Amino acid sequence: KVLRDNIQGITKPAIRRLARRGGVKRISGLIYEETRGVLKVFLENVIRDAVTYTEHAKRKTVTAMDVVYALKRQGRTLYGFG
Amino acid sequence: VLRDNIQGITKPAIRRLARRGGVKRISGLIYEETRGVLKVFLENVIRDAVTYTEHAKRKTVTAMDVVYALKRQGRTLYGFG
Amino acid sequence: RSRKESYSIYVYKVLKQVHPDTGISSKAMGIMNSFVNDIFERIAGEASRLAHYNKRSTITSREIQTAVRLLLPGELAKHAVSEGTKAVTKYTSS
Amino acid sequence: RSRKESYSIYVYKVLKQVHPDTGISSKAMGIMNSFVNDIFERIAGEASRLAHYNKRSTITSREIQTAVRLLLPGELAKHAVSEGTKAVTKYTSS
Amino acid sequence: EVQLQQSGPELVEPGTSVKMPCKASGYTFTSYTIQWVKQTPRQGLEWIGYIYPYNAGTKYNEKFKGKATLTSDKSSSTVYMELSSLTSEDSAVYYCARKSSRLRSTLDYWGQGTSVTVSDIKMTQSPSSMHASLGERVTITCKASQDIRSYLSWYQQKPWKSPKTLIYYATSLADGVPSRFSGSGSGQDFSLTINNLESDDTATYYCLQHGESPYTFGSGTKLEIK
Amino acid sequence: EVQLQQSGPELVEPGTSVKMPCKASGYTFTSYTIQWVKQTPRQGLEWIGYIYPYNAGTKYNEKFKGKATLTSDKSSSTVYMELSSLTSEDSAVYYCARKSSRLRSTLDYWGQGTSVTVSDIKMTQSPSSMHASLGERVTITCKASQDIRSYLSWYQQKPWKSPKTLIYYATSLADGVPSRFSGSGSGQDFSLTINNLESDDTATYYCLQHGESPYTFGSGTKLEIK
Amino acid sequence: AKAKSRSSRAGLQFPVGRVHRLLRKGNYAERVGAGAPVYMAAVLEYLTAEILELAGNAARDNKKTRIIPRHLQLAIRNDEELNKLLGKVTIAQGGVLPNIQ
Amino acid sequence: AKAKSRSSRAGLQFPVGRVHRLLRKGNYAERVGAGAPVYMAAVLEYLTAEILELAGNAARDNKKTRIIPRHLQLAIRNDEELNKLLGKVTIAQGGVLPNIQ
Amino acid sequence: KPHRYRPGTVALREIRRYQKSTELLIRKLPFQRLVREIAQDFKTDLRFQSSAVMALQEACEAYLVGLFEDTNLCAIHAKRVTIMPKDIQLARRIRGER
Amino acid sequence: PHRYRPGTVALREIRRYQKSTELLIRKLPFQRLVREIAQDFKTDLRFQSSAVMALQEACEAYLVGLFEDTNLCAIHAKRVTIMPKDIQLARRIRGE
DNA sequence: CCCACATGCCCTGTGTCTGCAAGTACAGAACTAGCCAGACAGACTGACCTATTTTTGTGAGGGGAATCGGGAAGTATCCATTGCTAAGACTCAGCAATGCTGCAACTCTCAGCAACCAGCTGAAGATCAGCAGCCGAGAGGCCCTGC
DNA sequence: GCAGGGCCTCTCGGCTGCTGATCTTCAGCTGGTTGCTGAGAGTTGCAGCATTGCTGAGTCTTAGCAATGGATACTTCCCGATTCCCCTCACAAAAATAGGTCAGTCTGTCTGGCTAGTTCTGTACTTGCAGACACAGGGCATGTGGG
Repeated sequence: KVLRDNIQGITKPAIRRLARRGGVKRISGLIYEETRGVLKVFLENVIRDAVTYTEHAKRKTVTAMDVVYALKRQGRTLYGFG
Repeated sequence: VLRDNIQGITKPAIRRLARRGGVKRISGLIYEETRGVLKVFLENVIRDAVTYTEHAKRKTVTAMDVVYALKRQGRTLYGFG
Repeated sequence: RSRKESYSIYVYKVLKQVHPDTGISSKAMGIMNSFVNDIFERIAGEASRLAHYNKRSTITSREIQTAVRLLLPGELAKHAVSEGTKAVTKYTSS
Repeated sequence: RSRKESYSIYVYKVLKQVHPDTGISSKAMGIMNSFVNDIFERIAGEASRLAHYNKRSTITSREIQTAVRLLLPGELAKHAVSEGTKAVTKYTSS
Repeated sequence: EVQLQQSGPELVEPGTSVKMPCKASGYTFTSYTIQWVKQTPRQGLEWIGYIYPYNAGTKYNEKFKGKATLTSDKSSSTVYMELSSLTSEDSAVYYCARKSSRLRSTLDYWGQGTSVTVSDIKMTQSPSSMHASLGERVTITCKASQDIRSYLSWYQQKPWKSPKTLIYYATSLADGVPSRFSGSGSGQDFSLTINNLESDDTATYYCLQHGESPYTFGSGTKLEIK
Repeated sequence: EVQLQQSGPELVEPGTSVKMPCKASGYTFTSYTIQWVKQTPRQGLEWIGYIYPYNAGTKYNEKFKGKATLTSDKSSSTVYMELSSLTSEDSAVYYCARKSSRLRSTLDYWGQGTSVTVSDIKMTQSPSSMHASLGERVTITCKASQDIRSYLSWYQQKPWKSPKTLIYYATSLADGVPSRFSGSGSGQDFSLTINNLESDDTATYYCLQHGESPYTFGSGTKLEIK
Repeated sequence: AKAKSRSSRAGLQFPVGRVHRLLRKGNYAERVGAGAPVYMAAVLEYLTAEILELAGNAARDNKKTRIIPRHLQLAIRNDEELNKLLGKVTIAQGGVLPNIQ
Repeated sequence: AKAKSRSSRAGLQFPVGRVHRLLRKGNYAERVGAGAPVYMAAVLEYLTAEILELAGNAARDNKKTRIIPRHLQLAIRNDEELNKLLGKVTIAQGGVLPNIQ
Repeated sequence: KPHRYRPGTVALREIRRYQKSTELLIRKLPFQRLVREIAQDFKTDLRFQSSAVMALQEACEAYLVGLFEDTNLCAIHAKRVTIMPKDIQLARRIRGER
Repeated sequence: PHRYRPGTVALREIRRYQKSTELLIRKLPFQRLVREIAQDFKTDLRFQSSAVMALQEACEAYLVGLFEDTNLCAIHAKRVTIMPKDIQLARRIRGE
């Protein structure tokens, strides 16, 4: 199966909740598309490195430890998954 | 013993630094803030450099030690080894 | 099962030492495990880099102390140097 | 006076093969020596980390290729992978 | 995945100005230069210039300064090109192609072409037109004028279609091109060889250098099958 | 290098409010909390509260909410303290002391003290006052009420002077303290031992705990030399 | 003779022998001195003691008797030197610091 | 037999033997494969060739026959991929871009 | 008359509520579908651990919350309370991502 | 007498100092500041000539890169004059 | 400035349930004890290089006055967001079957390490023309003032 | 919008110092060859785990609407930053000097790797059990329309 256009699954209230956790009181209407683009760019940057680690391990399953390595080599160290 | 040499970073020097940085107009309160920021950065680099020379049991700070002190803060410098 | 070998029993011993009635969850347990591994990797890498810079082939307590001074900020480095020196002196006294 | 061992002569052969008439200053040679050293430590550290992650004890051309793919951005990685594969293929045939 | 959308044919009266887009998708837009190539039946493919959207940097051909003006729009990932004071010898199809900032890379992906109609190194291809059956070996020579350090590419253009990259760096296969095609040579002598022919191989083949500042194509070689 | 400047004495009528500064220099100002300690001859030293200049984090004594108010100003590296509705039993000398946010660290550097005049663990010091000649072995005990996990400090105060840290973490020497002073003990029993005396050890010696939230000092031990 | 742990000889709770084996096998130096794992285990023990005690204090102020990642994140982000040590570190299920006003 | 360099065996200008010695002495792994120094020398040679060619083109456009750190800085900062690779790198006597719009 | 809060009161209530909890704010199945679609372009027929998708989710929420903090700082600096795409762009440019 | 309106001398200075590569801070005042700062860490220290040089290139590059972000904050606040609040905002977003 | 009603949130109370702490085999790793060799410490010793003095003829810095122009403050507009509501729709939880991929174990062979030697590559030291810096004069774009 | 008077970089010449390209010598490090061994590749099997599908309750999102308050444009004005001039004051350069530190050589020695045996402790597994999650009901600070 091929998935298509799932960046719209990151809904407007989800971006609003992330902004309220960030301390933002008022949100412009053009914030959401820009936030979707930024989140998408971050996701390809992490996922490409994670898939590179998975392919070097000669596996077809992306692991949490691979995601942790892909985050760590971009200076985004994550505690709690190994 | 040296006292109060932060004013050796003169006002036209900070203006030249801002002109290289692309700044057209400079407020009058910029210079003291720039001196404070430069002092903080210089302390942070020099402390690590002195730590490297003290681990090497040396008493002269070398350019290679300055390069290591810069590299460990993510500010890698080329041209000194 | 391949003996994953965490730091869990040691961190639990330290927790029962500093807080005799306070427990810990498994997620906070894994986070403390990641913290220990990350700090171990940082100080070991800085010590290995110091030994490479000074053309030494061994890592000693001097390299560990200098790496602790470089990586830990402020009073953290002072108290960690005090603990490392106390433990090395106690181990030397056997 | 103890055999400083730079990359200067190799950077010179590369420069004379891509630009037969231009020269280079000693400052720019120092810059480019620092560049070659920095990229060496980056690629070797990434390959060492990959070999440690996969529980291997040897660094091979697979580890070097994966380190190059992780560190170099864009078409730089593709062209460096092509250059490394070409040199390894030429070296294997002797 | 990588697409370079363009506009339709412009029926335009002489003396006016025309602007066409080269909206790009499927890749990081600022990391690759967009190069513009014109095509006439009389003198073949011609390189006009390029825009680097990372710094809005341009470089034009000698004979297209003033005639051409390149602009970039980073927001919509679109490259526009201005042609002003349209002379009668401007009726041509204009291609926009993607080329990386690396010197080894070439025009790998092209646009479909915008047909606008108005109401140095020379590369010589030794065959002008060759004929072959379905199973022999055919070679194409691209004798160069000056020394280029293996900065030569090979393209295949079907009739009324965009050119397709076959060989870059005078030996390396392009993406998706099979091992049947093979390029060779360096310095001033270059060669393109096809192992065996099919009915798909009936096209016109060009060789492009990008060693010096004005990029120059070859004359062209028509391949006819059976 | 590290100094904590303060103001002069304040002759203040009852019922109004007073503000005293604790302008500090010589260190990174946000990294260290500033604790406030009052001192009366009737009750000795008493800990009021502290400010954390990194996040404006504040904690007071239970008996000092409403009476005391702590604010920080990061621009001038100054820490202020307000006393509201000044009762007659507020005439004391108010000290501000630096302390790191580490639990092991103590009130290491103190201010000079501002004399303002108005117009739970109990820690027992077994010797109230002792006499000794020039070269003797002396020992002061600081038996506690609850359990503290070695979070005990020792201080020496000259008359009309700020206290000076000798021991922190119940065994460790402070900065610049000679090795004659030696602390020992853990849990509830503690001891301070001075090896060989001089004329400049004639002072009052206090012990401070910081194991639980209200920090409590000792009663004090006046040591007299010959 | 009866075997004594190096952690027991050093007065530590963190494993001196395991830290020594990780130093030897981790490709750091050609050789490892005897006091280097002792110093390493002492520094690690002090750091976890400080973080765990601050997190237990946060749990006690939250009236809970179990440390969670929220307590760990609160203890780390409420401190200068812990914030500078773990500035580029994400703690899972830690949340953020609540604002004052 | 007559000695042949591994650089000449691989068709490189960079020293495969010196890259092997720095890989062995650099404390990266217990063992080093045979093709790894060849691959590393090729990648380093490609990177120095690309930066040197761009700097030589910048020096040609500045009508000079010598590459200076200003030419190196122009060559690296005028390229997206090279600027992404060397973003946290200061080139001494490099200056900044003239920011012409 | 029905009760109506003035604009800003409910917003401060959600700031106080969501700055206290630790839960994930993006729905798990849309995030997982987005992750699989993005990873489809790098390798076909991939598989994902649930802990791997969860780790990607925690990383993405933390990155977006930190970026929104910096964006709010830019908005306050421009004498506004409404965050804008120019504020996001300025924060990401100063951070070194553009 | 010839007088320029305020600003054109400034853009000429931008064009002049963005083309040069020379150091803009005077070497002996920078060296005196470096020795005064290093005196607080170790008594009677010593310096190579290249160590102070490397410190100067690092410090000038850091200040230039800071002034670029300061100028960006100044244009974001719809001004042309950089302010200490712009310096503070740039450093806060950078994480210093 | 005070009141009202109304609403959201903290606190208390109790069933419950799932996750945490404690107790058992067991096997893999840490400790013990000799042994060997090599990395590092200690002491002379040359020698480079760094700090310190002095002169000087400049180039850059500092202070003050005139003025232009940008930043701050106040006002009005209008538009863009926030809050709210009812309907849908899509997430989530649970359960079951599947086949597919990630470990584990045994074998072995091939690739990588150790060692010694000779010789060829590369670093240090001199040397020198050619490239770049410096000084001076001419031209063109540009800024300031005026019409 | 158009025209005339300073003036500030480009362009060119040409001379000048300096430094980078090339040659020579020696030492040390890479390659050749042999032998040894252990690390990783290959095959078979197994369990575990991620994918897919189905169902159902139910929380979340979405579109439309009203009305408010915040962003934006415009104007004034006044603070302040720029520009220029002078005059003056440290920066830079260059030569000398002493002394102090750093690097090199040799020597011995202590300390860390290596190996084999042993035991003990840390890990997987499996219990019970209570801290915390769940709903539900008073109670409190305050949110917002009147007076």
